Order: sequence, then C-alpha cells, then structure tokens
Amino acid sequence: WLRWVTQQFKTIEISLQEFKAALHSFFAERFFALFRSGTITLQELQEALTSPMDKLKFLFQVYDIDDPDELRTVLQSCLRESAISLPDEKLDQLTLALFESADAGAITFEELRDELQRFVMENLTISAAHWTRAYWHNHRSQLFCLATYAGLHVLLFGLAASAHRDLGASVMVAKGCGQCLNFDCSFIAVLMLRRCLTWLRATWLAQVLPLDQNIQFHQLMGYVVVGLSLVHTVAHTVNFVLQAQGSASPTGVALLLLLLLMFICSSSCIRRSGHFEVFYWTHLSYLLVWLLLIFHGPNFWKWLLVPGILFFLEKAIGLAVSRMAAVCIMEVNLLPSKVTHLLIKRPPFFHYRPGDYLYLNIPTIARYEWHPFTISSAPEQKDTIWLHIRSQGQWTNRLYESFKACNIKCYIDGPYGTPTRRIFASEHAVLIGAGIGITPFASILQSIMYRHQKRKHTCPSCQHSWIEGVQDNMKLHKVDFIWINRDQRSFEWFVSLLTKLEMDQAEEAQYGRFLELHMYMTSALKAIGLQMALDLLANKEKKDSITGLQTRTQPGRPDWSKVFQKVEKKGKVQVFFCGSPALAKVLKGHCEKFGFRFFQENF
Amino acid sequence: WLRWVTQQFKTIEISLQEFKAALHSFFAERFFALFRSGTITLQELQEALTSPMDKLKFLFQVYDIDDPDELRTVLQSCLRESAISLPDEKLDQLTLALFESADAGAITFEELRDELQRFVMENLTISAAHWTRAYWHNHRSQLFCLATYAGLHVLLFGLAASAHRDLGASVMVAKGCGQCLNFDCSFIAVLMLRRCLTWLRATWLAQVLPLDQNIQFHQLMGYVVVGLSLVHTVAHTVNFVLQAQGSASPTGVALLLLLLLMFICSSSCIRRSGHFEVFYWTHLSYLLVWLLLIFHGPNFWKWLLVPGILFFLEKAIGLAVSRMAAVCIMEVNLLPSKVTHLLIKRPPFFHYRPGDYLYLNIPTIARYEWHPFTISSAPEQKDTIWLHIRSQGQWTNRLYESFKACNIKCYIDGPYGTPTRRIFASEHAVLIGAGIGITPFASILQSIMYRHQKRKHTCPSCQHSWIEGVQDNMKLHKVDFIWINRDQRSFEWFVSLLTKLEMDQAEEAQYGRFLELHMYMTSALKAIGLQMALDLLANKEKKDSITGLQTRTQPGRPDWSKVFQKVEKKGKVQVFFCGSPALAKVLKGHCEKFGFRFFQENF
Ligand SMILES: Cc1cc2nc3c(=O)[nH]c(=O)nc-3n(C[C@H](O)[C@H](O)[C@H](O)COP(=O)(O)OP(=O)(O)OC[C@H]3O[C@@H](n4cnc5c(N)ncnc54)[C@H](O)[C@@H]3O)c2cc1C
Ligand SMILES: Cc1cc2nc3c(=O)[nH]c(=O)nc-3n(C[C@H](O)[C@H](O)[C@H](O)COP(=O)(O)OP(=O)(O)OC[C@H]3O[C@@H](n4cnc5c(N)ncnc54)[C@H](O)[C@@H]3O)c2cc1C
Ligand SMILES: NC(=O)c1ccc[n+]([C@@H]2O[C@H](COP(=O)([O-])OP(=O)(O)OC[C@H]3O[C@@H](n4cnc5c(N)ncnc54)[C@H](OP(=O)(O)O)[C@@H]3O)[C@@H](O)[C@H]2O)c1
Ligand SMILES: NC(=O)c1ccc[n+]([C@@H]2O[C@H](COP(=O)([O-])OP(=O)(O)OC[C@H]3O[C@@H](n4cnc5c(N)ncnc54)[C@H](OP(=O)(O)O)[C@@H]3O)[C@@H](O)[C@H]2O)c1
Ligand code: HEB
Ligand code: HEB
Ligand code: HEB
Ligand code: HEB
Ligand SMILES: CCCCCCCCCCCC
Ligand SMILES: CCCCCCCCCCCC
Ligand SMILES: CCCCCCCCCC
Ligand SMILES: CCCCCCCCCC
Ligand SMILES: [Zn+2]
Repeated sequence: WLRWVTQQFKTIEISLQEFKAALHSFFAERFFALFRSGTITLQELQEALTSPMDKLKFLFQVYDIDDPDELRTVLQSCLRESAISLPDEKLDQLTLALFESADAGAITFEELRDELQRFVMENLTISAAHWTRAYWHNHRSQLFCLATYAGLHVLLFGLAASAHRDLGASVMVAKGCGQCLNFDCSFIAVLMLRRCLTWLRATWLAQVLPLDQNIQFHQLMGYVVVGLSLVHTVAHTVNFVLQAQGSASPTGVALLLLLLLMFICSSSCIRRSGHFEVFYWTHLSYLLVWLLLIFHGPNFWKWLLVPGILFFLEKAIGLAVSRMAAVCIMEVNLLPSKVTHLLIKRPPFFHYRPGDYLYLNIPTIARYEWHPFTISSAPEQKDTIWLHIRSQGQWTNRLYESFKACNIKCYIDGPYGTPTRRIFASEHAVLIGAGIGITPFASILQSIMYRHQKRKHTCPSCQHSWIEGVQDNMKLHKVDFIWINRDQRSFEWFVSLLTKLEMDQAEEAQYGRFLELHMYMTSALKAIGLQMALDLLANKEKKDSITGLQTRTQPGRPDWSKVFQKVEKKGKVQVFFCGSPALAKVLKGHCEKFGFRFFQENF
Repeated sequence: WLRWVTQQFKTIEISLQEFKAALHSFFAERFFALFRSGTITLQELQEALTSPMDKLKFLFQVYDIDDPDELRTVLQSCLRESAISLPDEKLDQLTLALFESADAGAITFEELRDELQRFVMENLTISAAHWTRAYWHNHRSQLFCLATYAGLHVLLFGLAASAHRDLGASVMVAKGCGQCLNFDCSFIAVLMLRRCLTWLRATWLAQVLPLDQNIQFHQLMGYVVVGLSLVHTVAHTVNFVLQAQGSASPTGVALLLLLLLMFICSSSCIRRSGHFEVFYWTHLSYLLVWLLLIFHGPNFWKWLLVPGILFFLEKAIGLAVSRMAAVCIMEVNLLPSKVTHLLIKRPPFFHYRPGDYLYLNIPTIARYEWHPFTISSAPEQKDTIWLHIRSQGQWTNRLYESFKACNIKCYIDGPYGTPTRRIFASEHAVLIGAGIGITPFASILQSIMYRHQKRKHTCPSCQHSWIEGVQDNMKLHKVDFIWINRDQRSFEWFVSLLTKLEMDQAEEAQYGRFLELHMYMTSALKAIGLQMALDLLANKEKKDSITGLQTRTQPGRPDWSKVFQKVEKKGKVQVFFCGSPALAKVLKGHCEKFGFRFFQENF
C-alpha cells in the first residue's frame, strides 16, 4: 500500500538519472524533461508509475515538443536501442507514411489514441529496466559428471591412504596423490578422441551424456594433474628432507619439467599469438611424459595399457588415404560480423546427407590443427560444398584477419552426423531453431526446397505443369521454420539464405504454402511506438524493411511456444527442436498433451 | 603317323561300346549300327575319326533309317543329354518347321549339306568324350593361410620343446601340445564372429583374404584341438605311469569329457537329423570348456583374455532392440529344384541398398540358428522384401520339407553388404554373372529397371511422354548382363525374373536398347543338329522355346570372354565381375589392354 509507495520512492542528478534509465538519445532527454523544472520530487514518479488514456496522453505529449520533428524523433528512435540498422534514405518514406496514416494536423491526441487502439494500450510501458544453489541444482539435475570424477578421485586417495597409514604423515599423501595421478594421466587421453566421439555422437549415449564440452573437461583434468603433481612433488621432497636428518628423483624432475612446459606453452596466452606451431610442437611432448612415467611409477603401465592402446589405435586409423583428401578452395568471400564464407570444390566421390559436418585444416593458418565445421550447402549442389564459420575464437579470427588483407590447400575428412532420413520420411516435420549451431538447418531447408522443386514437372510440348506425388525421396507436405535465438548479429548469411528460399517458394504459395518462417528475437523493443512506422511499410512493399522478407520479425518469448502448441496438419505431424534442455523440455511437455510423435531435444 | 593310328586302335561288346560312348538313346543305337554286321574291326573307327562332305554324308545317313522318323529322332534327341526340358506339344510344331525348312522329299543329302552350310561343317564332331602339385600351386598362390597356421603351430611346439628338453621324452611333448592348445582354444573362437566379419567383408581386407570358408577352417581347428588334446592326454598318462614305478587330473578328465561331447554331438550326422536343438545345446558347452581350462592351465587366461573379451563384446552387442526385429511371413511359395521363395512384410523403418543380405531365423525349424540370405527384391518395393533360398544343405532342406506339407515368426537383422552406389554413379557398367551368389544381381537389375522407368515421364494433359535426363540417382545409359555359370538347374526364379525384366524393357528397345542378356551354359550340346530345329522356332514366336525370351541361350566358354573384350560405348564404360579369381583375372587382364576402369573380381 502506502508503504510500498514509500519503498519505491526510497529506491530512487538529471544526467545521472538519464544514464541509469537505460539510455540509448534526444527522446530520453525529452522524456526526462517532461517527467517540471527538474527535481527529485516523488510526485512525478508516482504519476508516471500510475487508465490507458493517461498513458496515451503522456506518450502524445512526449512525442511532440510544442509535427515534422517526429521524423527526426523517428530517426533517433531507430538509431536508439531498437537496433534498427536501416539506411536514412528509407527514413523519409517511412516518416511520410506515418504522417499520412496519423495526421489524416498531426498534433491531435484523440487521433493518436485512435491509431494506438487500431493495433497495446494496456501494455503501457515507457522503460525496460526495473524502474548459486538453484542454478547448481538445475544444471546438475542432468549433468552428474563432475561429482562422479570427484568421487573417483576421493575414493582412490582414500584407498591409497589406507594402504600406507603406518608411514608417518608424509608418504601416505605421496601414495594417494600418486594413484590419483595414474588415474588422471591414464584417462585424460581417453577423453579426447576426435574419431570415436563422432561415432558416439550419433547415439542416445550422446543424447544423455554431454559431449560438446570435452575440451573444457580435458583442460580441467590437465589443471588437476598439474596441481596434484606439484603437491606430490612437495610431499616427496619434504619426506626426503626428513630422511636427510638413483633414478626415481631425476625421472621425477624430468617429468616435472615436462609438465611445467606443457602447462606454460599450452595456456590461452600462447595461442592468442599466432604461434599455433609452437603450441602444437610443445604439446606433442605427451609421449615423452608417458614414456618417463612408465619407468618412474612401479605400476603405471597397468593404467596406461587400455587407454594407451585404444588411443594408439584411434590415431593409427587416420591416414591420408584412409580419410584425408586434397581439396582446393575456389572462392572465399567475407560477410559482415566477422563471418567467413568458403566455396570449396566438391570432390568427385562425396555423397553426404544434409546437416553433416567436416573438419577443415588450412596449412597457412595452422599447420596441424583441426576444427569441425557444418556443411551449409545442399547435397544436391554438384559444383561446390559450402562452409560457414563465425569468428568465435582465435583460429577462426586468424582466418578472418588473414583473408582481410585464392587457391590455398584445404583438407576435408568425410561427412559425419546424425542421419536426416527421419525428417524427409515424415509428415509436416516442423523445425525449431535454437542454440548457436543453426548451420545444418540451412542445409536441410535447401535440400527440402530443391527436392520440392524437382517434382514440379512441366510438359515441354503443351507447357503444362503438373505436380507429382511423393516419390521415394520425402513424404512431407508442409514445413514450418521457427527461429528463437539471441539475435541475428552474425547470421546474416543464414538470414539471406532463408529469405532467398522464402521468396523462391513465395511464388508458389497462392495455391498452397510450403515453407513458413517464424523469426523471433525476444530481446528487441511494446513500449515505444516504433512498430507503427513499420506497420504501413510492411504492406507498402510486401516485405519488411528491416529484412526484405515476407516475415516481419515478430518478437515474443512464450507466445512462440504457445503457437508451437497451436501449430493446420498435413499428416502425422512431428516436432523437432535443437537447443538447451530447458526450452526443449518445455516445448515437449507442452506438446505431449497434443499427442504428437515429437522427438524434442534432438540436438 | 601310323604309330598314332595303332595306339588309337589299341585304345579301343556293342552294348558296352554304347555305354562307354557317353550314352543319353535310339540315335546312339542307330549310330552304333551304322558305325556293318558289328565287329571290333578298326576300319570303321579309322573311317569315323577321319573333308566335311564325308562327315555330312555320314550324318545324313545316321539321321535317316532307310522322313517322319526324324520327328521321333528329334524327340529322342531332345530327351537325350541335351537336357531340353520342353513339352511334347511343341514338338509337332518344331518338327513341322524343320521339315518345311529341310524338304523344300526330306531324304536329299545335298539339301542337308546346303542347310548345314547355311548356318559348323568344319566342327565335324559326333561325340563329346575322348574317343596334385599344379592344383596346389595354383590355389596356394593366393591363399597362403593354412601354411601360416602350420608354421605357428610348429614354432609354438618347438618353443615349448626347447623349454623342457631336460625332462625325459614325455613331458616336453606334453608342454608343446599344451601351448599349441592354448593357441588353438584361444583363437578358434576369434575366427567366428558373425558381426565384425560383415564389417570386414566390405573392405579390401576381405578382397585379399578369403572369408566365406570360415566355417570349414573353424571346424578344422576344432578337429586339430581334439587330436592334440587326445595326444596330450596320452602323453600325460604315460608320464604318470612312469612316475608310478589333486585337481589337475580330475580337471583334465572333465575337459576331456567336454571335448568328446562337443565332438560327438556337433558332427554332421547329428545335424543330419532334425535335432538342431540338441546340437546347439550341446555346443553351448564351450563356456564350460573355457571355465575348466582357466584353472587347469597355469597360463591359459593370458591367451584367453584378448579373444575372450573381444568375443564377449561381439556377443553382448546383440540384443533384441539393438539389431533384431519381429517380421511376419506373408506368403511362401515353393518353386522347382527345391528353391523356396519367401515374401516377408517390409518393416516400417527399413532403408537398404540393393544387393544387401540379411540373416533369417525361423523358430519352428531351428530355435537358435542363423543363416545369411541375400535380398532378391528391389529397394523401391514398399510392400514386401523377398528372399530366395536354394536347398544346398540341411536347414534349407528342412525348410523345404516342412513347407512341402502361413503366418510364422521370422527375425531379420538389418541390411549388410558392399555399397552399390558405384554402379549407378557410372557409365555403361556391365555386370558379369558367375559363381553361385547371383541373387544380388536380380536385386540390382530390378532397381535399375525401376529407376529407368521412373524417368519415363508422360504428360497427362496431351498424352506426351518425354524422357528426362539423369537426376541425382544414376548415371547409366546402358547395362549389359552376361551370365556364365554351371547351369540353370536351380535358378528358375532368377531366369523368370530376368526374362520378365527383359520383355518389360523390350517394348522400349525400338528407339534404344537398355538391357542386354548374354546367357551361357558352356556345358550344353556343335556336334548334333538340334539347334537346327530351334533356328526357325526362335523367329517363329520371337522367343526361344526353351526360355520364352529374346535371348536364345547361346553357349560358348572363351568366345564370351572375347565378346566381353569387344563389348558400343555410352560413356566411361566400366566392367564388374563376381566369381572365382581365375575367370575374373583372365577377364581383367584381357580388359586392361582396352583402358577400361574395370574393378574386376569385385566379389
Ligand atoms: C561438431 C561441431 C561443429 C561446429 N560447426 C560449426 C559451424 O559450422 N559454424 C560455426 O560458426 N561454429 C561451429 N562450431 C562451433 C565453433 O565455432 C567451432 O568448433 C570452431 O572450430 C571453433 O574453433 P576455434 O579455433 O575458434 O576454437 P578456440 O577459439 O580455440 O576455442 C574456444 C571455443 O572453441 C571451442 N573449441 C576449441 N577447440 C575445439 C575442438 N577441437 N573441438 C570442439 N570445440 C572446440 C571451445 O569449446 C570454445 O567454445 C562447431 C562446433 C562443433 C563441436
Ligand atoms: C553371406 C552369404 C549369403 C548367402 N546368400 C545366399 C542366398 O541368398 N541364397 C542362397 O541360395 N545361398 C546363399 N548363401 C549360401 C548358402 O546357401 C547359405 O549360406 C545358407 O544359409 C546355407 O545354410 P545351410 O543350413 O544349408 O548350411 P549347412 O548345410 O549347415 O552347411 C553346409 C554349407 O553351408 C555353409 N554354411 C553353413 N553354416 C554357415 C554359416 N553360418 N555361414 C556361412 N556359411 C555356412 C557351408 O560353408 C557349406 O557350404 C549365402 C552364403 C553367405 C556366406
Ligand atoms: N551443441 C549444442 O547444441 C549446445 C552447446 C552448448 C549450449 N547449448 C545450449 O545453448 C544455450 C546457450 O544459448 P542461449 O541461452 O542463447 O539458448 P538456449 O538456452 O537454448 O535458449 C534460451 C533462450 O531462448 C529464448 N527463448 C525463451 N523462450 C522463448 C520463446 N518462447 N520463444 C523464443 N525464444 C525463446 C530466450 O531469449 P534469446 O533467444 O534472446 O536467447 C533465452 O535466452 C545453453 O543453455 C544450452 O541449452 C547447445
Ligand atoms: N562367395 C563367393 O563368391 C564364392 C565362394 C566360393 C567359390 N567361389 C567361386 O566359385 C567357383 C566354383 O564354381 P564354378 O567352378 O562353377 O565357377 P568359377 O570357378 O567361378 O568359374 C569357372 C566356370 O566358368 C565357366 N566358364 C569358363 N570360361 C567361360 C567363358 N568364356 N564364358 C562363360 N563361362 C565360362 C566354366 O563352365 P561352367 O559355367 O559350366 O561352370 C567353368 O566351369 C570357385 O572356383 C570360386 O572361384 C565363389
Ligand atoms: C597425460 C598426458 C597429457 C597431459 C599431462 C596434458 C596436459 C594438458 N592438456 Fe592435453 N592432450 C593430451 C594429453 C595430455 N594433456 C593428448 C594425448 C592430446 C592429443 C589430442 C587427443 O588425444 O586426441 C591432448 C590435447 C590437448 C588439447 C587440444 C589440442 C588439439 O586439439 O590439437 C588441449 C587444448 C589440451 C590441454 C591441456 C592442458 C592445458 C594441459 C596442461 C594443464 N590438451
Ligand atoms: C607426472 C606426475 C608426477 C610427477 C611430477 C612426479 C614427481 C616426483 N616423483 Fe612421482 N609418481 C607419479 C607421478 C609423478 N611424480 C605417480 C603417478 C606415482 C604413483 C606410482 C605409480 O605411478 O605407479 C608416483 C610415485 C612416486 C614414487 C614411488 C612411490 C611408490 O612407489 O608408492 C617416488 C619415489 C616418486 C618420486 C618423485 C619425486 C621425488 C618427484 C619430484 C621430483 N614418485
Ligand atoms: C575353444 C572352444 C571351442 C571348441 C573346442 C569347439 C569345437 C568344435 N567346434 Fe565350435 N564354436 C565355438 C568354440 C569352440 N568350438 C564357439 C564359441 C562357437 C559360437 C559361434 C561364435 O563364436 O560366433 C562355435 C560355433 C561352432 C559352429 C557353428 C555353430 C553356429 O553357427 O551356431 C560349428 C559348426 C562349430 C564346429 C565345431 C566342432 C565340429 C568342434 C569339435 C571338433 N563350432
Ligand atoms: C582341453 C584340452 C586339454 C585336455 C583334454 C587336457 C587333458 C589333460 N591335462 Fe592338460 N593342459 C591343457 C589342456 C588340456 N589338458 C593346456 C592348454 C595345457 C598348457 C598349460 C596351460 O594351458 O597354461 C595343459 C597342461 C597340463 C598340465 C601342466 C603342464 C604345465 O604346467 O606345463 C597338466 C598337469 C595337465 C594334465 C592333464 C591331464 C592328466 C589330462 C588328461 C586327463 N595338463
Ligand atoms: C564442465 C563440464 C564437464 C562435462 C564432462 C563431460 C564428460 C565427457 C565424457 C566423454 C566420454 C567418452
Ligand atoms: C581350408 C580353407 C582355409 C581358409 C582360412 C580362412 C581364414 C580366415 C581368417 C579370418 C580372420 C578374421
Ligand atoms: C581430487 C580433487 C579433484 C578436484 C576437482 C575440482 C573441479 C572444479 C571444477 C571447477
Ligand atoms: C600342428 C599340426 C597342424 C596340422 C594342420 C593340418 C591341416 C590339414 C588340412 C586338411
Ligand atoms: Zn503436355
């Protein structure tokens, strides 16, 4: 009640207030001025925080200044936090359309209220700001892996401790740290196999067990090896000093030097520099570490055997003939937001399902480094195979920098990935876009469009075109694309491709639509009447000015899930999603009531 | 010279002569009578063995008896060793056609000579009979596997012998036989894995190393295990008797009993009876043999480990969910020559390349027995998947007998086999039929015919049909089928299917032929003018009377290889064969001169 109002007042410097009000900013300054002479009196805040008619009148007063200034105000709003990256040339047309829709003098409060009610008023907002047990429980409810490693470490430490309890306070620590080190130095290698991980990635084992964070888990076990080796060294030295009142010590010293080298020369700072050769050559010293530790520990080979032989087999299966091939880059083009687009020539013998990935390796950038990239070209394209890479690290950033200022060697190794025959062998399989790996969705869309157009048979004689039914390739009659991601900051390639496919199939939607686009932001701006300008623009040119697409990029977080529940039926409809377990689980639980054979969280 | 004639006479009883002359036999008796009063005088043999005019006159005299009898003679010749299984109803038409072609009186020797010269005369023959270092070198020039096993056995026996030479004449034999037995009892199991063998079958390792005889090699090592175990037992007993002047002996006795049981109850005689359950249950005692031999030999577990764990993994990978599935037989039909044809319902999720195989298992016949069968139905058939089985053993014979006098459970386990994308992604890939596994060729032919007809697009509006080009499925323009096998004794299903496909595509050969058939026997009858009757019959009904097909089943062993060399070119022609290494090697060596990318001996 009144106490709540007092607390809100206590929660509350014009420039400081503007800065703290989530600034863009002429509109913000005008609103702050309209919010008297300028003071910290709580009456203005109470009035602002308190029917929709008053809010509409306040908004109308804020928009005006005493109505050509609205065009300048509209331009400022576009350049504001709305992130509307549009040219100023179209601003005149948008302002003219808005003035025509509003004035028909543009100072009429009643006209503004009617225009607002045409589309809202209840959502009277003028700001977006307010003015680790739960997270761990939520994340660990499906991970349950770090605790297992900790339990193994502790049980091994205790088991070695009970075996040397008689020795006094120094050698039992040594033995426990030692046994932990056999375990760690034996299995930190079996973590990383780039070959079998792909084979395991396409199974329910990968569905239940996370895989994509194996780099960070491997680095974490490297760190614990370093720490435990240091404490083991200190314990053995303090034991020797106590005894002070020839191969073991020198071999331990050599192992310590090797681990210190591998820790120093494999940190993030080294690979920040373009000395990938230095990192790889220093990091090839794992063989020397294993060889030294063989005849350093009495029973290290027992631990080393199984993972050692299995990793030796995994590395020995890779030859130039076995998987590798020589591919020459044909054309490379750089797109905005530091995304590089490659056009590698298709080898004569390469049949790949859509959505598969491959590992690229450019000798010029990194001589012996391999990174996975997802194919962004349809399998029906016989000329070139595309690859799309976003600069989210150093090596990709290195490629972008190098190509900033072509026939260079490239090596690709086969297609790998989950089979996509289930999507084509379905009826109205809707695809939901989430996460950062939305590259395979472009391949799937291109393949589906190509197969759809291949059945558009036209008779050359009488110029009659009749559509044949499904023929042994796909069984879909309609596909729905729904994209729910952080932004379109780096996916200009993907936006362009989806827009291209959309108006390529838009010429065929008069008799029946085949592809639907639902593009969401959930972070765009509602609270400011910027969409009023675009309302007329969308029908002015039959395409959104921000995208040049039939879809106008509607935001909305939960209403998208509700529409997914309310998604027309061309057959046994199926729902497929790809993202974090939270959103996928919510969508599945909502979808389970509707009786749909939906394999949600498929990725 | 004259000495050769004397030797030929020495190489030489009218009934006995007829029996030894490769009898069918009225024609044989007439020839023997025509060959005087009947004696062993060498003048008749000298005349017979010695221009084509004399041979033609002799043949004309033999055919006649003093010409309606020729029809009876023709019928006898058809029923003779020619193996012409044709009805007597068509004999009248054939005899009438032959008489019309010959007489126009049918006793004119000059007319017979002219008719023979029309088609021969130089190949004047009236008989087909004459009147292990080389084989081992030829076979072992590519096998080199039994010698390796013998060498391993001998080196192990010698190694154990040198380790116990001090012991007197009895225990060194024991130790050598023992070490040989660890080796044998460890690897006789790693021979047989029905899972990894399929994975290895599709590689060049299977191309160089034979695989299909693993049953017989496994049985041979079982036999040597039995023999060496018996001699080991005798040696240890004679050692103990010498010492005669408690777990080892009883465990050895138990192992001896188990091996004797497994030898007795797994012989051919037991499975000759329909007691497959008895064989399988008695043969499940290998686990007991291994368990007893673990704590019977001091160092048997070292040998047992790797093959034991690997076989345990191979058997543990097989579950009902993992590979197995429930399939109900829809229709079963029995064809002549003891071949059974099955029509099993296609499971909803089953995509298989043509030519793949599967393992059938009928609980009614054998509860826990598995045998591989090759799919004889095109992948484009969505209704049922075929299987063709020839009664070449007991279990198949058991199935034939049981179905001689349906909804029974059947279990299939996936498709396995070499990929066939290379055939479709080629130009004029000619297929050569040899060996006994010609079942996948029917699947390949059906798939190629179906894909060829799927591009025969006809406009419904104006009834105009235009053929489209190759579309992402195959790149062939012409396929040639050449069949060089022992007979058509059991392949009536395959003959019917190829004939069906041929006249299905015969309606499209006027503008361009798509499938060519070259059916050979190399064992049929030349020497007897039976083909004269069929010469008119072939054009009488546009189909051979023996087959009802455009092809008339031409024989000829080496001329087929010459024609394969002289095989028209619709693109980059490729040659594929399947059979024993001899014929395939000859065909490849002949083909290498022509510069054809032929992967001969592909099977
Ligand atoms: C199977 C797979 C396919 C991918 N496909 C694409 C794609 O098509 N387009 C795209 O823009 N991004 C893709 N990524 C994400 C990422 O951009 C790529 O893995 C890229 O190779 C990053 O390399 P980097 O040199 O920048 O890594 P770094 O900058 O050296 O490492 C930092 C980041 O890269 C990851 N990383 C580093 N090394 C590896 C490695 N060996 N394996 C996996 N992750 C590693 C780390 O987890 C971390 O997130 C994919 C990731 C995976 C696992
Ligand atoms: C991969 C493969 C696919 C085959 N496909 C066909 C087909 O489609 N049609 C056809 O008519 N024949 C086929 N055969 C040949 C043979 O007829 C089948 O293997 C059939 O299962 C014979 O079983 P059986 O009970 O008569 O064997 P048995 O009578 O018990 O054994 C005698 C013969 O069968 C073979 N044999 C026995 N057990 C096995 C086994 N477990 N694995 C392999 N061979 C064995 C022996 O080598 C010997 O030649 C195939 C063989 C193989 C290896
Ligand atoms: N290999 C992989 O697939 C992989 C690897 C690592 C992590 N991940 C996933 O990626 C996540 C990190 O990326 P993220 O947080 O951006 O994605 P996310 O966790 O998969 O999804 C959460 C985001 O989805 C959006 N969202 C929520 N409800 C929505 C609705 N009704 N309609 C539309 N969008 C809705 C929200 O806004 P925004 O759209 O603005 O974000 C929210 O931030 C991780 O939590 C994990 O789930 C995947
Ligand atoms: N899994 C397998 O693929 C498998 C397994 C075991 C054995 N095999 C092969 O099968 C063989 C046993 O069967 P097989 O001897 O009947 O076949 P084959 O050895 O493959 O072929 C030999 C036969 O080919 C025929 N032939 C020779 N020259 C010919 C020509 N120019 N044109 C047409 N035919 C010609 C001959 O008469 P016929 O046609 O009257 O025989 C000859 O008997 C083995 O030697 C081995 O090569 C294959
Ligand atoms: C035990 C031994 C060892 C150790 C000690 C280690 C230690 C370590 N680690 Fe290591 N790694 C290893 C073993 C190792 N490691 C190996 C072997 C490899 C290769 C890969 C695979 O395996 O696959 C690696 C790899 C690796 C990587 C990647 C590379 C590539 O990819 O190329 C990384 C990042 C790491 C990290 C690490 C670190 C940071 C450390 C320190 C702390 N590594
Ligand atoms: C690389 C990691 C590492 C390192 C760094 C080290 C370092 C060392 N080290 Fe060592 N160790 C080890 C690893 C190690 N290490 C282990 C793991 C063990 C346990 C045992 C085995 O392994 O077997 C030991 C153990 C050990 C021993 C023994 C114990 C028993 O036996 O129980 C000794 C004497 C030692 C010494 C040493 C020294 C003195 C040093 C410093 C110089 N070393
Ligand atoms: C070392 C142990 C052992 C031994 C002693 C034997 C001995 C023998 N073996 Fe034995 N097996 C065996 C181990 C064996 N095994 C096994 C484990 C099997 C199963 C199969 C597999 O592995 O996969 C058989 C299997 C078997 C078979 C097939 C069956 C089925 O498939 O189901 C046969 C035929 C035999 C034979 C034989 C004989 C005849 C003998 C006597 C001589 N084989
Ligand atoms: C199953 C097959 C078999 C059988 C049948 C047998 C049978 C027998 N066994 Fe014997 N063992 C054996 C297998 C055997 N086993 C072997 C493999 C050996 C070598 C050693 C091990 O294993 O480790 C022996 C060895 C042996 C020994 C020891 C020698 C050494 O240590 O060097 C003895 C004492 C015996 C006894 C015996 C007897 C007395 C008999 C008869 C009863 N074998
Ligand atoms: C910090 C996240 C830890 C995730 C651990 C991943 C474990 C991967 C196991 C791979 C087994 C082959
Ligand atoms: C009598 C013919 C002997 C053939 C030997 C075959 C050997 C098969 C080796 C299989 C290795 C997995
Ligand atoms: C035996 C001690 C293991 C410690 C593991 C701690 C993991 C921390 C992850 C941030
Ligand atoms: C150690 C003795 C091995 C004998 C092998 C003989 C093989 C014969 C194949 C017919
Ligand atoms: Zn037409």
